[PDB]
Amino acid sequence: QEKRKQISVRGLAGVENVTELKKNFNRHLHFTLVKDRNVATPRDYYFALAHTVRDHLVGRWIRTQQHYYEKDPKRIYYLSLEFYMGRTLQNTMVNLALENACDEATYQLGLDMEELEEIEEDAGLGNGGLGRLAACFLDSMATLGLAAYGYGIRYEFGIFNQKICGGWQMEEADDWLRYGNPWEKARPEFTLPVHFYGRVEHTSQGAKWVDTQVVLAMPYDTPVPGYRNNVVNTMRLWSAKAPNGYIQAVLDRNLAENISRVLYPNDNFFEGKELRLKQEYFVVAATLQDIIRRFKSSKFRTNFDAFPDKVAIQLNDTHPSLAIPELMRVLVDLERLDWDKAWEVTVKTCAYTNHTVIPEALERWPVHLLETLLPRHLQIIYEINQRFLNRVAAAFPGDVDRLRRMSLVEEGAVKRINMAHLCIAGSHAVNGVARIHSEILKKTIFKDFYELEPHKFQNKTNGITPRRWLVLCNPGLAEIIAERIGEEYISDLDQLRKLLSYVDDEAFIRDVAKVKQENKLKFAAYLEREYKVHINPNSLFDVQVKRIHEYKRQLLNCLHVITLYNRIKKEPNKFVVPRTVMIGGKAAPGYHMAKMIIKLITAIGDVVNHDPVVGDRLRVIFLENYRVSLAEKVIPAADLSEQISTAGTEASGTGNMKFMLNGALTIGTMDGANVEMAEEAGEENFFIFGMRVEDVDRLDQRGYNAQEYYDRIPELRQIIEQLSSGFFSPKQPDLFKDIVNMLMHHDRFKVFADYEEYVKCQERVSALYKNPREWTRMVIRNIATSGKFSSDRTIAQYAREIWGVEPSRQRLP
Amino acid sequence: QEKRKQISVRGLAGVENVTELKKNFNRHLHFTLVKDRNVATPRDYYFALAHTVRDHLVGRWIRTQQHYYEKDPKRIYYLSLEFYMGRTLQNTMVNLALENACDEATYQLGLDMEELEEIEEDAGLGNGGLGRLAACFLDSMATLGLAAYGYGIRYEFGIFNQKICGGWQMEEADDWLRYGNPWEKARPEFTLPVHFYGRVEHTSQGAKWVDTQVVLAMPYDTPVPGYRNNVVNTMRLWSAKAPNGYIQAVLDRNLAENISRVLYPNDNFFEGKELRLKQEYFVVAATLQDIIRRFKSSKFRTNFDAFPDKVAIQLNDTHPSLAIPELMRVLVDLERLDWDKAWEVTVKTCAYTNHTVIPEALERWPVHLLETLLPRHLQIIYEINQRFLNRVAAAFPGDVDRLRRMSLVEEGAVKRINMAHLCIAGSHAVNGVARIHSEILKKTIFKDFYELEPHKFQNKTNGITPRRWLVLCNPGLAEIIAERIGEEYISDLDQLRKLLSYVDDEAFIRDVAKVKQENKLKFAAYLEREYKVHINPNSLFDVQVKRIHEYKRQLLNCLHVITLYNRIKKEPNKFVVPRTVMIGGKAAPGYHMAKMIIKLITAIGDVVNHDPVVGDRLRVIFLENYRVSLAEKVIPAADLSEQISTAGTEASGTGNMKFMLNGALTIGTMDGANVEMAEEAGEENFFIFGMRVEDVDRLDQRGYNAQEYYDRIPELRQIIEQLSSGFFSPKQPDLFKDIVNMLMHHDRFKVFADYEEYVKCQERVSALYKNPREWTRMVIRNIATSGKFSSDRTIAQYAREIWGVEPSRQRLP
Ligand SMILES: O=C1NC(=O)[C@@]2(N1)O[C@H](CO)[C@@H](O)[C@H](O)[C@H]2O
Ligand SMILES: O=C1NC(=O)[C@@]2(N1)O[C@H](CO)[C@@H](O)[C@H](O)[C@H]2O
Repeated sequence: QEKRKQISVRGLAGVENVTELKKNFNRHLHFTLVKDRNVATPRDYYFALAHTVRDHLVGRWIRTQQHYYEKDPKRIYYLSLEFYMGRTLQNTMVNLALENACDEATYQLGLDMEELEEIEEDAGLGNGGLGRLAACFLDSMATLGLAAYGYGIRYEFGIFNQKICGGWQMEEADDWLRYGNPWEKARPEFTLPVHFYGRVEHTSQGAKWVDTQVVLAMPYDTPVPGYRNNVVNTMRLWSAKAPNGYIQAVLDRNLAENISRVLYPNDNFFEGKELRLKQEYFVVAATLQDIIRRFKSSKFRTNFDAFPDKVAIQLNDTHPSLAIPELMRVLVDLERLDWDKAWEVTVKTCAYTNHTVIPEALERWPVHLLETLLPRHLQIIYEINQRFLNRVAAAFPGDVDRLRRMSLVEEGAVKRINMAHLCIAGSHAVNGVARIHSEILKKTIFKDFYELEPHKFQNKTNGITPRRWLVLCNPGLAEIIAERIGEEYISDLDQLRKLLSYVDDEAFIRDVAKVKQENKLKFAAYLEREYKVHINPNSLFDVQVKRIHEYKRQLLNCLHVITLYNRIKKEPNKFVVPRTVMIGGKAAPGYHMAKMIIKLITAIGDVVNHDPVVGDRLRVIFLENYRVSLAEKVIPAADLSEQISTAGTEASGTGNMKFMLNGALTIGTMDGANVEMAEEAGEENFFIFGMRVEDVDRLDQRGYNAQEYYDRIPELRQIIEQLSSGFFSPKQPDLFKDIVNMLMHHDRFKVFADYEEYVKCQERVSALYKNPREWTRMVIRNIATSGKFSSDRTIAQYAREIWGVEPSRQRLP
Repeated sequence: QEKRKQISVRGLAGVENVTELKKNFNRHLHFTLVKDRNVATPRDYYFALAHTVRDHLVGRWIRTQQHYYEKDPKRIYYLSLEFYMGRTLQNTMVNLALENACDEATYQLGLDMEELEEIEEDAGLGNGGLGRLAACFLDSMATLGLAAYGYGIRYEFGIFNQKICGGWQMEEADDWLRYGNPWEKARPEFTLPVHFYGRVEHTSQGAKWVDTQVVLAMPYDTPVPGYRNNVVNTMRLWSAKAPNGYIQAVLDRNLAENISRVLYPNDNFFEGKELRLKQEYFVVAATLQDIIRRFKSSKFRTNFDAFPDKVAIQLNDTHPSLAIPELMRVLVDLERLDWDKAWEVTVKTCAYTNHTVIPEALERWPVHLLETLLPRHLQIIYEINQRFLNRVAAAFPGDVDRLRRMSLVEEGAVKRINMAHLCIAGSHAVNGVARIHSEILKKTIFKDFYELEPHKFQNKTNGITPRRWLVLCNPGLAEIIAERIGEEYISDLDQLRKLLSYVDDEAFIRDVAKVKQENKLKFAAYLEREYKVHINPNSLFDVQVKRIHEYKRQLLNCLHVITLYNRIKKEPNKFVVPRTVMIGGKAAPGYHMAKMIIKLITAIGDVVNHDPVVGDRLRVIFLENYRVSLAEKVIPAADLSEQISTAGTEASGTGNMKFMLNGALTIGTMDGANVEMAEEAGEENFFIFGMRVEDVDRLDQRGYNAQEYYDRIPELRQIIEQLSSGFFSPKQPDLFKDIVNMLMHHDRFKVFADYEEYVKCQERVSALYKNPREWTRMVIRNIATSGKFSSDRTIAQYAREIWGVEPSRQRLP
């Protein structure tokens, strides 16, 4: 209670507030939960607290939304098929300044608030970085006072819960709604219809989309609180409902209700299932009906010319790209605008954000599927394509191959629509998510488009919210910073640059170190308690946590780990800096190599963790079920952050920024936002290694030959021979033959090309770690220059450079 | 507001209570609903009222349940696959004495409480009489202070909503949960597992049921308030949940969740679907786990001998009959009791109520299905059968045909288990639901069983609650009665016999008549408003409302209606008492003849209602979507109650009692509880006609020949010739050929045999109706002798004669 008390960033425990909070906790326990103190469990107490905390959002939510309707500012509609929100109780209390008051109120009731917070399920409606970016963006938009609306789908099952059984991943449905969600509000009264299939009738009123099947879209609205500004915006997620022999017809309502059943668990990989396309159109269609209704009730041919002055649609990836043709369908077929005026409006309303580089991560839907499911949309896409290729032909006359490359329609045995090209043609702005990625979009990936319309192309380096990713998850660090520079940095993170004044301050050096040690102790206690794994608290915590994907190269980290193990065995008496290497992350079901990688991590640990010569000098653990609530516990405890993707493959990364803000040093390639992070802190304060993008390209030009590296590096050959001969799988000697085959003959990500410099860089890490004072001084140089990586900076640049609206920190009454 | 005010039976509007109710309405509107007075609709105001009213049930619910756990009285478990509860807001306010206070509170807020009550959806978890009996029984059990628990299944879809399209029934899913159910409380924490399929392993610990598939049973608990006694019991309904490639496995969770999806819409007809058997075992299995847990936490080999002293299981029909073998399975396989002691306990715990006569309404499950789905239960049933047939053989030595007739196992191409015989063997009491039906169970249907164990056989004449079926639905009548004899009759209905003192009281005669006229005006306004049908308010309202079934003979009512029409056309100048004949009721989907009957009613109206000679002297309407909330509006408005089943087919009826309590006179056969109703009022005050059961049997003995009636009755022949030649279906002349064929050659219910006496009796009705004073005096003789038909009388006799517990009207603090 004592540290919680002491933490001034957690606010005040005013005596009347504490009294009111207690009263309301007991009121909810009785009237809402219908429980009594003799039978109540810790889960019942968590719900009573959550309902109490929620009541504090209500007046601000109704007043904020009423303010927008009165004032009529331009509205921002952020459309996304993922929102990885995490848990909400602590975030709500931080943003409303209720944390110490609730801590005191619950303490007076005989309860431990932190134990109650652990009952909450993450809302895990996203796969990883992109879903988590959308959640940091809704927080930043509310903190910056924008009239912003996140729109998505309410999946009944989010990303699966990962169990590890016999060292392998197993997927279990994440039934996050089992005990209810006290944060959302069902809005059945605002249910709207969404159409599928059918056919187009061309008459004298234009086209008519008829004979469709209807699925209803019921919205659930969740409040999104800004940081101490009394703004509460809304996330509206749509849930699928069947329209309004006999038994079997009732049971068959499940087919339409299956649209919102489960998140597709792919990360940087397009799976073209019809059910996903349905999910996409379902979000787009219901969402554009709200946009159009709100526009018509706003101010006021008069109306649609001003539509782009009052609406921005922000497409998160191409997942909601059908908003481009759906808006044209509504404006032309239903509102009766002429095509040209409708297209003018559509392009000024929409903007697209791209988050990938790999060709197989782009959405390319078969024309036959679009024809069957959304026949009027395919007509509209072909017309969009003919007018855009007419502009290409007039700008670059006679360049026939440019027409083929830029077309929305891709040739082949199955013709497809390239949804990225559709977004570029229909948006006034296109952006990537880190300077290197935005630049490669202009130079290579979409170079023809950039040449046609260079003003469309922008950069918006990603960021993370310093509320969840510093005040909530690492209050100790938040408090020692506040002790020196006040609290303003929480909503103005560039003020962390003031911490460079303390690089030679003995107390500050002391306290940064003390906070990291406390977080390592809290993490080790969580691991012993919840998963019964024991880790050495006096070891360097070396952490690689992110989805499992060949491009992120968890395998390169495996090679390093086995190198440390083999070096210890060769020279057992030689001192080495003790390490706890932790790797965690989910594999898409169906991505075989990623599943084998998880099994290799566990298998390495099975040998390494039981070798008496190694003892506690080296431990390798796989962290099960990596997810936002676990990132909040392990990132603050980390010493080394592994950001080792092959140069050119991580479009930005965001876990890299989380670690930098939480006092870890980074070992990484010049990839994604790592380049900007190293620029901000100074490259001498980062452990950059390996090929740069120019090097990777040179290797591709002459041909990547993994055998050359195997032949020239004895230590590498040793590990490959261990893997192949069954040293890490004695009961099934050929278990890892597929990983070896890939590494030796088909590695698109050049794991062996960075092995030598990776292992050398790791040694430099270890050498600095032996000097605690200078390790900590380099940490202070990182925390103090992490300010650019606030999502408030990123959202302020979307507002000013894309949406045309000015962000504000002015408090609402 | 004025009559509402004046109605003293509606309680007091205390000034502080009105103030508190208003405060709490606004609090719920803001914090619970997240609405504000500018956007709030009548639906939002209904929910704010419902949440306010619900808060008044909470303390009594927690205190009542705590009282049982402390005091440890014998607990009554009433198991039923149907609970036709209807709407709850008004019932809750009546039982808690909040009706005038809420009426005043809402009136001060500018709202009309009666309009808000109309927003509520009936909870229509039952088909008709049997489901509605279970709901009147839960009310009576709470009013009599019993520690009773109703246990059922929470169907997502209850009985379908009936639309009439082109004069035919159409079924629509009744999505009663769309806007939520504010009355229930989800209890996910108390979810339990239910097993299916698998196989039995016989070991040295006895049998072991292994390799099963699990479906979870999540309970939802709904409060059940007694009448002004502060008792609030619980209805617990179980909801199916799946246990704890990849996408398809998540979607396939729907298969297990389909167990609680929809009510089978059959009335007096067994459909042997596997999914229904699953529904049955799901209720039984989860329910017996609660019973056993509660017993073990109660008092205290010691334990199970006292099990029948602390538990009663009441089986509503054979639908939960699997409780007999499930209890033996739990006691023998899991608790390790020996078979004999377990059977002793099981028979003293269980009791069965039978509600049907027709052979096809009895449950007979294929042994192959039971073998596949519930292999240990089939083993147990065969053992139960062998020991029971050993008792039969020792009691009646050498009677081999008795063994075949009484066996639980029925022979044939498909062998089946007769669930009624299983209940009789495993229960200490068996009862029918009206004296004539209980007697036929002993004399014919289960005569061998009665001869073996005569002490098991009982009678429990059905009843209805006078709360919903008099105070709620007909406050005007409730008030004129209270004016004379106080309010005690509401929970002691035999006090209505005091009203026989007023058969010659001019004011009372005047006011009974005035109340009926007001109800007819309210009903006619509802019909004009909601369905846009116009009825003549100065006509005799002749009402037949009940499920559509050949045995209930809506067709006999059709023949009468056409007879009136044909008699008018023959002698147009002759005065006749104007009538509005209304028939309503649902047909099971799939029951062809019942669907054709609905179409014949509409078709008759299509001719009759547009004939200028008839004008407003005769109108015939089909009332769409007959359901508990509609019965509460039309029964109080009725003048004549049609209860015309063939003698011997309606086991009791309950709509007959509703009409008697609400001031209608009855035209009926000596069938079911009609016989007891006529006994109570005096046969001179009832319009009894037709064959008695002895007559029906004599006709069966010589052979029913419908042609004889056609040949001897000119007026009947005329109608049959109209039907056959297309007079009621000119565009499709042969439309009713199937109804004619059945009537003429395959009528199991002898419609033509009662035609002549039915039409004569109807004329006697009409003659009395021409003398308003003497019609009303005969109504007073009916209302005043309706007291035996209170469900409190019926439940007091179950408590004393079957459950061994004493009912009480003592108030809880
Ligand atoms: O498909 C993707 N999943 C991601 O996490 C991703 N693209 O988007 C993120 C948010 O822009 C990026 O930071 C990450 O580099 C990229 O892989
Ligand atoms: O299967 C049935 N449905 C009914 O309504 C029924 N049996 O049960 C009721 C309740 O006991 C009876 O009143 C009714 O006569 C009988 O048909």
